[PDB]
Amino acid sequence: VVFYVALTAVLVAVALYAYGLAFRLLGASGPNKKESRGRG
Repeated sequence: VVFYVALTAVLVAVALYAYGLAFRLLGASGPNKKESRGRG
């Protein structure tokens, strides 16, 4: 573990936006209004 310091900075915490469509479980304070897609 590194307490995600690189992910939060050089990847701008993008895991939040991924969870906000790959999981979208809760929405009181975060992204929850999209779902997964594909072409194959």
